[PDB]
Amino acid sequence: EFDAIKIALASPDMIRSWSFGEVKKPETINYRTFKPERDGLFCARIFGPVKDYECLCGKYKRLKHRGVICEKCGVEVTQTKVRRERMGHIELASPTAHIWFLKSL
Amino acid sequence: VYSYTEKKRIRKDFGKRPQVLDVPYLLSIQLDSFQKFIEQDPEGQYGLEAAFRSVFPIQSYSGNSELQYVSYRLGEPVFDVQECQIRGVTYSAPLRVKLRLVIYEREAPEGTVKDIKEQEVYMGEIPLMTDNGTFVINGTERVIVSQLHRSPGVFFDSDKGKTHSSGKVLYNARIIPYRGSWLDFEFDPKDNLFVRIDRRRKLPATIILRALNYTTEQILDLFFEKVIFEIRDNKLQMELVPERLRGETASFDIEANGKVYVEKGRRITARHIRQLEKDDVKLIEVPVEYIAGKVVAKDYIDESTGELICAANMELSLDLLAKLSQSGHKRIETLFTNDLDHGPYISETLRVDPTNDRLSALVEIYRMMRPGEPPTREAAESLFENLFFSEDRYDLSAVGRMKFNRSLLREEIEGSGILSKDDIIDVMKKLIDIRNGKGEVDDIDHLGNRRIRSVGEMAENQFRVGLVRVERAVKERLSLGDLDTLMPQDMINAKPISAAVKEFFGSSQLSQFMDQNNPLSEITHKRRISALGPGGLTRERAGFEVRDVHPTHYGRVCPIETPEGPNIGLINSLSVYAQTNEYGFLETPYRKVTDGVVTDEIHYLSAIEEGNYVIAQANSNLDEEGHFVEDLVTCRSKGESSLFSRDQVDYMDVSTQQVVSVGASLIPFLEHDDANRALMGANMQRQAVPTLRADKPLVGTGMERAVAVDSGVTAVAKRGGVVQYVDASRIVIKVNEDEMYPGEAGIDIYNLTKYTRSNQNTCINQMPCVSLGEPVERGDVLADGPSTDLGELALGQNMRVAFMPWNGYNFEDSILVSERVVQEDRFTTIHIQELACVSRDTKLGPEEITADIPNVGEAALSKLDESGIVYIGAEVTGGDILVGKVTPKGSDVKDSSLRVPNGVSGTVIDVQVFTRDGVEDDLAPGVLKIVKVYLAVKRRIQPGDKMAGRHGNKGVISKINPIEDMPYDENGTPVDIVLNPLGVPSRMNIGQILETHLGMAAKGIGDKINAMLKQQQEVAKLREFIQRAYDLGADVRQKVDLSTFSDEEVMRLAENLRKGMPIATPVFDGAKEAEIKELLKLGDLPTSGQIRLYDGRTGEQFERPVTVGYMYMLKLNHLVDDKMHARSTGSYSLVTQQPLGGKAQFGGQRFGEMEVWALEAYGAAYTLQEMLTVKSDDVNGRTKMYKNIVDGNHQMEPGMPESFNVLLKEIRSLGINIELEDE
RNA sequence: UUGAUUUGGUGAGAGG
DNA sequence: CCCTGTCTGGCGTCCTCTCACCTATGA
DNA sequence: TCATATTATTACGCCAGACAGGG
Ligand SMILES: [Zn+2]
Repeated sequence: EFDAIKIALASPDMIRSWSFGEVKKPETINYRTFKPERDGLFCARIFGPVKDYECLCGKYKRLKHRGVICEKCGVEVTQTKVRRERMGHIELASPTAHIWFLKSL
Repeated sequence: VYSYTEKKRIRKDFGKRPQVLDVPYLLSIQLDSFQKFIEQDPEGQYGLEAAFRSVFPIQSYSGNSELQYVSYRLGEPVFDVQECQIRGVTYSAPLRVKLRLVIYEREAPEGTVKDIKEQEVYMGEIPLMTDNGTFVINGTERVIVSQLHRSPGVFFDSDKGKTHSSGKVLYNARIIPYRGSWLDFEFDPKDNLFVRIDRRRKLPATIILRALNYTTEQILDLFFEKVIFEIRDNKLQMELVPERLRGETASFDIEANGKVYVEKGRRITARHIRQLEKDDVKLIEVPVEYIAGKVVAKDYIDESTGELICAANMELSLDLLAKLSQSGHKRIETLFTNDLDHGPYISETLRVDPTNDRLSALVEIYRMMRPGEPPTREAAESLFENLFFSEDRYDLSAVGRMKFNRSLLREEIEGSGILSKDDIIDVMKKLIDIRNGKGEVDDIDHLGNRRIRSVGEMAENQFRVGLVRVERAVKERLSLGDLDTLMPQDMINAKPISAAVKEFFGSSQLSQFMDQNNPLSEITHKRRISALGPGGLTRERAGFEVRDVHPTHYGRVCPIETPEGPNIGLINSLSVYAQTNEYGFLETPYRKVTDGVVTDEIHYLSAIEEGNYVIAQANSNLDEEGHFVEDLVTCRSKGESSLFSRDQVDYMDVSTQQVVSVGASLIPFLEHDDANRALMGANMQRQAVPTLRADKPLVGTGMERAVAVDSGVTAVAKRGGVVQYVDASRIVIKVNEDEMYPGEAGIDIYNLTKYTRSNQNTCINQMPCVSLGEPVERGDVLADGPSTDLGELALGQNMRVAFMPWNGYNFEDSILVSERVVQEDRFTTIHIQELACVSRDTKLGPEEITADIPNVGEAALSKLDESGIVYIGAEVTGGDILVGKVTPKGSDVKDSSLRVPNGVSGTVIDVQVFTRDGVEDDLAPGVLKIVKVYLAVKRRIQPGDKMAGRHGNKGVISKINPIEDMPYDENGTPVDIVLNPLGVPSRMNIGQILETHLGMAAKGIGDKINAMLKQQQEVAKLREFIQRAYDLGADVRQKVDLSTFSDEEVMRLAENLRKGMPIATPVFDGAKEAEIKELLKLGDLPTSGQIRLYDGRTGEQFERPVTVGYMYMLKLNHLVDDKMHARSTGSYSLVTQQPLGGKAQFGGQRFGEMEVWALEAYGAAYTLQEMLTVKSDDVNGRTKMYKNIVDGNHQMEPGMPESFNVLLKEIRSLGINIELEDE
């Protein structure tokens, strides 16, 4: 299936290629209900729908159009484990050097 | 004479040494500490009054108002202790403090205040202590465990070897305050003296002298003596006191008075010092090479020119002598720097010092303490004058001042709490003296250098934290205070005091959950001395010597009761007779010995007093007067057990139990066991479950009575008298008139606590042991608690044990048990489980308590009412329904209905419901539906449980044999339990054999009385045999006065003795072997202790007769159907795809790292591949595998583990690009 | 399409 | 410039079981 | 309720590894 594991540095183009959406707002969740934040850390469009094959907000409650993204939801339409593999990226305003390459001794 | 439950069953007491001091009340540490904390004690010490007299009167910064104190009080608790445990509230009391605000005008230090106001304000609630030494913190019953920490006051520590890698010793000196900043002095291998404050950076130590307004000349006046060179006729002669030449080489010609005393080359001996003192030699003329290395003491200036010759602490050369000789300073003061004794450590530190005056010294200290932020005159002076010298932020307590004056050999013991100049200078002088040779270091394990904190001290420190926060708040409100429109609760706030004191009593390392399964275990968790906690050492770091027993533990800390494992010797348990000193040290009783006659007066000593005296041994033979019958006796002088004369001793040990604690002095024949097995025996004896039928140890030590009374599990009578005995609900005692008050006519009604939950799910239950119309005395017991039998202490039960191998079923440590043990329910213990059900309003409406349980059919509505919740009492098992508690919109309805856990049975004994006002009460808010159901499983005994004796003989009961297959002796009785003899030569716990033989003799007397009373005889023959049984042998303490038992108390005693005559074998003064043989001859048993036994299988005799006797075997609470667990497939965690852990979570076994290495060690490549991919983590692999198994195809489709992709995303979420390459 | 939350983390104690 | 104290980081046993306890603020 | 964003204790024991100091 696969030979050796390769480790290298992460270019900003490589980190934008990993990503699926810029995580802007720090707002985690709503906390008074059950819904998350659009668009905060735990987003919908950047990552995926909490429920499997469902727009979290409201459209597609069967198995026909898996993928459509309406403007009222700003949500993808895939599996419950799809968010576990998808990662976001934070556009750091000011450059910050890595601590692992500045203090490794 | 005896009390009336003492004449019920009076235990045959061996023991030769007459005890002089009875055992103190075993819970006195907890009770005396907390009675010190709350008590109205004028003169201020110690208590809450110390806290209020430290924090009050508060005056603001010239705000012309000064809130002062009057008096405090604690009202009634609103909840008594039982309903407090039931409800879940703290067991607390409201703290009503009177506060008197007076408010000044302008210019009134002396002027009368313009207005007053005063009220009984309310701050916090403090948790009171229950009468047994426990708290009730949030429903649960917790215990604060007394800490063992380093005393305040100076300590001179060495660290002799490990630093410098050169064998050169250092010497540091720590001034440990009770509250405030730590000051340490320390040498460095260049022989320079360094100070550090609070383990910060290292400053050369004399800067602190230069911070105390000392010039260099005053410092050299302190730490050095002057040698006087007089400018004279020629070569600048020397005053020479002959002490200074001790042990040095004569470099020059030593002559005076026209006579050559000592020539060059030979060292100066003390005979030469005697020659110089007899010849009166002071002034001698020196060469110029002698002064060419010495150091000046004070400053000198050239008088006419008006400039400096040399600074103080300057070494001298010849041209410097040509400078100072021609000026006119005739006296020259030099520093005597002896290489042997009087070293030049201060002077070389002054050479290291980059400072010169006081101000630069304070600037350098301020740059040490608080860096970055600038060092100005006011800021640095306020810092250093409040480091040690103000009453607010630095306070050696009374203990600290006593240790500080004692380690410096001061006369007084009471002084001020802050330090001074002279104290720091004395610590530096004693440290220098230790470097020079005179005086020595201190050790840290020495229990005179080791204080105890207890409950009142720790709660007082937390309360003082709360009070300084509320005084900063009062200083806040008062300078913003407008008058007169506030009364003293807009200033004061009850929140921080209550927050701090509940922080300590709830979440601390010492306020911990009470080990409550046993009266022993309660009473030995309350007497616990922990080295851990805040300010003390940790479990995973230190060490070797603090885990070890030091010779000051004799009579203060038990040597043998300490838990094995990660914390050995940190969790020491307190001795039997050891009180606590006024300062908090451990003082133990001794008998004062003025001359040959050992006096019966007692006198308490701590370890800093035990060293000076000579203290005898507990068992040294003295006859009829107190004179030691030998002319030499084993004593111990300064921690060294040695043999001294008859007439030198000043103290003797009080009693021979006093070395050990109340856990390990209940073990009879302790002196015959090994130390390791006594440790394992005491630590397991804490763990016994209370059996259903309590059964009186035949071989006890007599300390069972004191433990069973002093731990408050039995209902000890408050006032003596008769009885009315309604008792179904309560014992009703009519009081005799002498103990009865004139008003309040009064009869005492005792509440029996019936079947209820302990902290370890065991059953605490009290049963009345007195009949109706029966006299009881004050201090007598009335109701037997858990694990008690007529006021004694019955943890386990006494059973007939044979020592032999029986067909391998007792192989390593296993134990083979008859069926007569399991038929009689003589270990069938009762466990109680509390189960909560709540119907919180998580989301989508509230949840509901209805029987109309869904999907599930008439297998829901069954053990409940016609419409909801478990009815009352049936035989519920696993998978049943107790409280229907399910919501609609959660078809889409679901089953959260709290059911019975898997594997348990039981009877619903109680249902409590203080639910959301509507269920158709008193509780807190938030939580709505609050249904607690109390099951009670009755667990019997089975292959796999753990039993143990009192000696360290652990065992997992292996086979539960029938009655027939047991080894029966020729009389016909089977033996109950077969142990294994091979444990006994290796594990050198030989005390279980003497317990076996003496218990055999005890039941021999019991069988003899059972014959004399069953085949019924008139009471003359019974009282003659009982009198022979109670005389029996050597000189003892008991004998009996048996002919005064009214011809009925003989018979009631003999009714209570027909199960076996109970024998007290005390701890180190126990029964000798000849008395065991003689008691085995009173009963008709063979003298060797060994009976020939036949085999139940083959009917034929075992060769070489075996040992049968009665050992008191206990059932420990490690039961096998709390450990049995299995998992095929269920739920997992969230983050990872692997199974959950535990039993309460239905989870699988952690196949750890060394098991993976063990499978790699074999060729198990496929077993390991399914062990970490299919069985554990890979989700596609495990669903395909479950379908492949149930199709009938044992084949794995492995894939990649999920937690490795979790690793890839966590590594990749750094700036790291980890990948997976080519196909 | 027929159902649900501890792991998380701390502290304390215990077993081998 | 080669020894050198001195300072800073980095280790410190596996498996299991029981219990309790969880940020403040706030117009 | 819905954004605002971090301070007043010390008490291990080696054992490598890097660093300013000085003969
Ligand atoms: Zn949608």
